[PDB]
Amino acid sequence: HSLQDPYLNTLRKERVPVSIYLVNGIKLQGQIESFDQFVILLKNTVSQMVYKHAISTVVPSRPVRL
Amino acid sequence: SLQDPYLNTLRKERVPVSIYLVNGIKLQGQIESFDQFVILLKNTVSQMVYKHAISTVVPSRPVRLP
Amino acid sequence: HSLQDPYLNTLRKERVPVSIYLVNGIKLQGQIESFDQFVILLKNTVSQMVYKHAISTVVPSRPVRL
Amino acid sequence: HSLQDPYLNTLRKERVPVSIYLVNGIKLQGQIESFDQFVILLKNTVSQMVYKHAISTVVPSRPVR
Amino acid sequence: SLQDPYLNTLRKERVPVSIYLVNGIKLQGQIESFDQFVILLKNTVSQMVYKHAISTVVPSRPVRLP
Amino acid sequence: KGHSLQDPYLNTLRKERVPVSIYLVNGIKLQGQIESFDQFVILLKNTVSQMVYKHAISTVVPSRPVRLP
Amino acid sequence: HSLQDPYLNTLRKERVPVSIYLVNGIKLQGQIESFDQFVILLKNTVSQMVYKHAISTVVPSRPVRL
Amino acid sequence: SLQDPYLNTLRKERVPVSIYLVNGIKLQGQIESFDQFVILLKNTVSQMVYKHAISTVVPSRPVRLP
Amino acid sequence: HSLQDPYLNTLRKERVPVSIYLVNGIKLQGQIESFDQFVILLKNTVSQMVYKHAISTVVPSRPVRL
Amino acid sequence: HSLQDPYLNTLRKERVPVSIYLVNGIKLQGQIESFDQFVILLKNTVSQMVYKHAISTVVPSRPVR
Amino acid sequence: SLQDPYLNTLRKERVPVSIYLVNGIKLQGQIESFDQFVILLKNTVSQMVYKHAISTVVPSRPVRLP
Amino acid sequence: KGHSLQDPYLNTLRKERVPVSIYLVNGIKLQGQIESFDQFVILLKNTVSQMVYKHAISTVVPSRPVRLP
Amino acid sequence: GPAMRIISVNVNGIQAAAERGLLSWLQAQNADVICLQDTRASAFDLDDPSFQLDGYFLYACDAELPEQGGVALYSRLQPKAVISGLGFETADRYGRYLQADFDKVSIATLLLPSGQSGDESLNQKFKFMDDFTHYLSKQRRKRREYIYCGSLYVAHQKMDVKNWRCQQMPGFLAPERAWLDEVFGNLGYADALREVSREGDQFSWWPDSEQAEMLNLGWRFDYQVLTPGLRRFVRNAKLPRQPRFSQHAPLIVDYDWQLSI
Amino acid sequence: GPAMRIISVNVNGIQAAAERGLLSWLQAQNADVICLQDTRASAFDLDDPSFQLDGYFLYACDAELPEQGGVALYSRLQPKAVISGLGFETADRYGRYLQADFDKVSIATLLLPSGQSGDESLNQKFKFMDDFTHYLSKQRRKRREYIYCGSLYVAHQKMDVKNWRECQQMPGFLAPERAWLDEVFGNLGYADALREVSREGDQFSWWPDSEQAEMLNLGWRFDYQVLTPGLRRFVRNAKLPRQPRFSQHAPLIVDYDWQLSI
Amino acid sequence: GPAMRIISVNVNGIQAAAERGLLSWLQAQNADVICLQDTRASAFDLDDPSFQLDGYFLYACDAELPEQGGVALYSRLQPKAVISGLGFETADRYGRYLQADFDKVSIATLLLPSGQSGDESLNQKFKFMDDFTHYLSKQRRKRREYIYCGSLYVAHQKMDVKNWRECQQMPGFLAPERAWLDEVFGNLGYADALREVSREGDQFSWWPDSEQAEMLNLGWRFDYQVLTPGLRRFVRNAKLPRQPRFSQHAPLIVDYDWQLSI
RNA sequence: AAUCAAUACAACGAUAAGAAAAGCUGGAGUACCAUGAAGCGGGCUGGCG
Repeated sequence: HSLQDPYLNTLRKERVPVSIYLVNGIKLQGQIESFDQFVILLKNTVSQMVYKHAISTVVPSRPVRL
Repeated sequence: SLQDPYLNTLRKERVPVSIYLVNGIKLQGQIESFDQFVILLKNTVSQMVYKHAISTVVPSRPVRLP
Repeated sequence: HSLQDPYLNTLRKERVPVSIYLVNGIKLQGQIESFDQFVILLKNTVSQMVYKHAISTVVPSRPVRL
Repeated sequence: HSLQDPYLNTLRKERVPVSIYLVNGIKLQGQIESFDQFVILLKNTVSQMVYKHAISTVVPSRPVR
Repeated sequence: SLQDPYLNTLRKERVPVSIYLVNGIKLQGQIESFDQFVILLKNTVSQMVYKHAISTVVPSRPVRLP
Repeated sequence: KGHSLQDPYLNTLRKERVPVSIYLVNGIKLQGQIESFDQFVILLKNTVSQMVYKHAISTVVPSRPVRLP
Repeated sequence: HSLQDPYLNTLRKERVPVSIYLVNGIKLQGQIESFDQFVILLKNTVSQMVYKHAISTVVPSRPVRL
Repeated sequence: SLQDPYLNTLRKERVPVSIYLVNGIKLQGQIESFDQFVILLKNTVSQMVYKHAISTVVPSRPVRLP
Repeated sequence: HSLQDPYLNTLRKERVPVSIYLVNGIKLQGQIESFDQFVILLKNTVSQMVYKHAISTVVPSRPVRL
Repeated sequence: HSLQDPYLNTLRKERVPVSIYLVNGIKLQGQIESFDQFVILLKNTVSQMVYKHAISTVVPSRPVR
Repeated sequence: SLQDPYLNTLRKERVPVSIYLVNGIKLQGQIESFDQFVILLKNTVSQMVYKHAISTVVPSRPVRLP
Repeated sequence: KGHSLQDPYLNTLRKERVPVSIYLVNGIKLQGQIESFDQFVILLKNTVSQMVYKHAISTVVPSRPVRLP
Repeated sequence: GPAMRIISVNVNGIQAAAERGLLSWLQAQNADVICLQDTRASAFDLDDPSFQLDGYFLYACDAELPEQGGVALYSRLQPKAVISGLGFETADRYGRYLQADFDKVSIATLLLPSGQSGDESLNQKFKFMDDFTHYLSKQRRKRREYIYCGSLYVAHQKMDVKNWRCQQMPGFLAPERAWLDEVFGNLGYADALREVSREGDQFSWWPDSEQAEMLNLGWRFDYQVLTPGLRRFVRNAKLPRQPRFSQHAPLIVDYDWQLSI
Repeated sequence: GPAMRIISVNVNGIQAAAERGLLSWLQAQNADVICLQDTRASAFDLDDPSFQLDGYFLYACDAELPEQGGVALYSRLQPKAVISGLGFETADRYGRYLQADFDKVSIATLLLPSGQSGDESLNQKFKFMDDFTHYLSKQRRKRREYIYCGSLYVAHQKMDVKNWRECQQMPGFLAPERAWLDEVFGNLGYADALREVSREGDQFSWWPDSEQAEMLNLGWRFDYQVLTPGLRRFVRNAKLPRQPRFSQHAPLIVDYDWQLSI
Repeated sequence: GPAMRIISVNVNGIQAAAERGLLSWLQAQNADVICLQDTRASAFDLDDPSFQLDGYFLYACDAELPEQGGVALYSRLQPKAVISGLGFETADRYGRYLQADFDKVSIATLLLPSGQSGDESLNQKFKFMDDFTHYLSKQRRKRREYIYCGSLYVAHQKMDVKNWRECQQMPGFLAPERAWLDEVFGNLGYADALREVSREGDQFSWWPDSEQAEMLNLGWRFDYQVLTPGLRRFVRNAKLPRQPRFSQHAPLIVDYDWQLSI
């Protein structure tokens, strides 16, 4: 976990609006409030929990650096 | 981890939550209990939902974060 | 396994007809004959083994409580 | 594990033709030649290897055990 | 095991095998190398295939078994 | 020996900046060049940076042939 | 009753919400208003009376001391 | 005792009560009379209910507690 | 005793066909031939003794007055 | 009591086969060998002991008394 | 009495007995000791069984009657 | 004779604090250690302190063999 | 390999069958469960240890009049439970049924009226058939498997008789054939012998005449009715002409099952 | 260029057909896939190399009893997979169906009961027809093509029989069977390979076991090659000679403008 | 109101285009998305900031050699994804295609071979046309919209060239190419951006290297903006300025009633 | 309209397989029958995996 944890921590700290695409093609949007090893909390209208094993890609709205 | 306290808060407060599966089907009900692999969602019929098929957990009202 | 194993054991002992839904949406029906950590053997018209990693929801015909 | 290994062992010893359904809904047919913890060798005209993590369900044509 | 000797025999004899993915699209080529998680499939363009997405490995001709 | 082949392959793809096409399990075709990787995620970039999870990646198809180390 | 009576009296005085499982399997929740030798008055949404011979387990929401 | 005055209050006020048996059958009606072992429930048909089979008594409206 | 014994005596004297319901839910029918403290003798196609501690409800086919 | 004891005595004296239904619905059959205040010895193939607190009803195969 | 001499005979000869509980669960083993409410059942592990839950006691072989 | 078997057994289980398995009549299995007991109820301790009625207890199975006084 | 042998023998009087040598024949058949029907002897008459077999248990029932009916059963293993009767007069008063409860599978002997001894006998046989149809409709909901080694005294198809043009005599009547078709189709029961061999001349009953023996004018009155769960476990089926000790030839059927208690 | 030759012959017992010289005739027809019906022999019986054909693979299924038998299928190329039965007793217990899986199109042999030997045979035939209609209604939604070399034992139109006035009173041209074939052909969209290129009479495929039927040409058309609607335009030619034949049915040869490959 | 301006210009070498003032002109046109074809400059060659536009993003692809060819694309907004290549040699090896992915609608540039330099060039052009037709047939099933600003180097109808009688004898107006364009437009459902709002002649886009051609307006409409059928109603205006131009191909300005976003 | 006004079953539903939709804030998991089933106890070393 050399890349996942720092990338998610930077996305959380910078509060960058990120778009999360699931495996079935559904597009989620919002800001990452927190995460662990298996779930990622996405905040928008409702603080919904998104499971990692269903997430395909994470697309930030602006570039970020570790 | 943060999945366990979030599920505990959803369970103890009897918050009606919506669970979306990996195939896009929308479930509804209240989280009765959970463990490491399954989440028991009860409503008009008590049905067990496996974690590996869950995509998102959307509560009907905002909840306190751990 | 504090919830999955007791739930499946209760469904087996009570001989309750259960509806097992797969991840792709195909609905299965029958009674649980036996199970373990990875497979669930369903009993209906023809005895057929169902793998757990493909099960999405298990909906018994009548409610059960722990 | 507990019963799936004896189940597949019985299906192999009795040489029962079974229908193996995949996760995407595609149905396969044939006999189990051998297996381990991850793969099941479906055996008929072509001895192909089927992965367990893609097998939705195994439906034998006749009851066993 | 069974998967390792089968893939080793397929690689040694360079049998043209067809690999079917979980989404249904069939890949064609010959097995160049493999490890625990990926299988290098060589055809017109060299592509790496993940084992968690491989559904069936169907050779064009029968091969020896362990 | 979990990644005895996948890790050297991804490292060689990253060293030469070869534009690789990553096909997901749902059939969606992604493109770009791999910035980095680890045990579970793959960093892809063609116009904007993007992390791609390995558990959803089906095939990695480079646009030009490569050589193993 | 050297144990049941003081425990029930403490639960009544502390007004702790308790979970009561019946012999049929269902779980009832509420607050213990009063008790005697055969019934237990359980107050929640409706002031329902529960018989002692049908109560299997008493689950308080938080540990108590005799 | 508290069961006897509670049942007497339910009887004198003619409050419609729902009786859940030990198995789970829901009986409805009005308490006409009772004693130490049986309870007379009247509705469209007069029936006697044994106390050793009654689990819970749920009135339709709040009543005075002993 | 003040209600059970007179009710059973009236049912026996009037020979009203009563529908006995057991705790598990198996309904019996017939006429009350005799009774005592622990058993109830019900006669229909054949005379059978029904234990009191297994009876749930007694439903006469026609109204009765004590 | 006044009815159960003479009934069971008549049943065991005449050796009439009786159907003993339990609380869970499972029917037992046999001949009552002996009884007391709590248990009823139901004898046929094996002399099993049945507790009275679990018996729902005793149905003789033929009228008695 | 009959129950006590029968249990004493079963205990003295160490006859393996099958004890069907009221819910249908079958236990197997030999009688270590007994009293008015509990029976000590010997098997792979020493366990205590309550008489108020025992439905039938079925020895594996016929024994002398008390 | 009275409770010459139940009371000493439960007292030994309470003093030794051996985890015991308590099976209910409805099929639910409970686990924990007995804090105390009387004639009608048993105090069970595990994640939370819960009281179990004796009239619903079917079997009490200790996790290890014990010796009666 | 799992191997179980069940023999059904209608004797029309167990005394004459024993006098002809039925016991010495059954002793050598190496069968596991023996089914006898129409013993025509009371339970007290069979108490005689002469009818006892070495290494076999004996269970039987009798009617109010022993000469009218009564069945018996032998078993190499002690069954879990022995029950009798169906719940109606034609079976309870005549003692034409006895069921031994084994593990998973239940073996039950059954006897139907001859129906040839008058219109009253035919009506009693029809009533018994209807009551047994109702019993089977109620029983098909259970999970345990049933083996009904019942001599129904009715043939099913033309292949079970000789010179069927039989239809004018009790044993092959139109309503009886319709009842058997209903039992074997709607109820889902499978005949033990017909699941492994669809060959003719395998009759089980012959009229008391030399012409019927010489010309093989026999009828198949013996059946082993199996639940749909046991139709696949049939291994062998046989109907030896001789040395039958009655008007019914012994019906030996082997199963791929290991009997346990 | 692309050419595919499929032959469907009902043998009513593969032993008598081999004794009559069926294999020697099939070896010279240069066919790609040979479908045999009513083999009346177990799978162990066909293991004998006497029935083997040079350059053809042998796959077949058998019933529980050898008298009912099963169907066999020869193929030049090794098929992707071989499947048998449909999922119900009247086809599974009798093994009257066998299908070889090829690319794009799959060839399947089918056998229906005669229905003339007793009313029970006709009832079983009607049950089989209904179950096969259900299966075809479920299968018509697929993309791949199907070729059913099925001996239906049922005539379609008056042009398929001789003296239909007497044929209507015997199993083979009954009203329910005719309605069944009309439903299968029109509502489900299946086509007949023989009628797509030749709409002429006297092309019968079965004759009763009688010299008068052979002399007077009182034949019936019991054999058909049912194709998906996607292959109705690819039918090239159809051949069905009256003689020589090795059973009560005549050999049916049909050519297609299609390249069979795996 | 939603307004989007897209300009497609084939430069035949971006160096001469920049020397003639193409970049300044594009910066002065207030365009939103610009598509360039035949840049003849590699990625290392385009690294020079002289080709950069003020306030515009730059993405491009190149072949094995810069002189072989290459395309480029400009956009006012950072695209969600920029992809190149189709999956066959004629496009991947030459880098004649570049696609920019935005919200809902994607804008792509395409370069077709001239085919006038020899018979081998015409064969490669026909192969490219067939492969692009196959790609369009596979792509038309998608939900998103596509904008193909591709220099097809072929005229569609007689209204696209002057003196079509002599144009039919030269690459650019051949009968097979005309039939291919008719297939692409009608069968695949693609619509021309210019013809959806202006169906008039003399709207040429390419002129041969001859002063007589420029004098007599003997131009060819070799540049096109191919749109999915979903965006046929979003076209607002289209312009084809004869002069000033900075290559053999005239600029193609087309306006849309659409708001570009990511 | 909910712990089955009292017991419990059946009712039909999976493209031998698209060289691959830079991605749709989410597709759906009826009637009728039916009153007692000889009985189904799920590793390393308390620290960790």
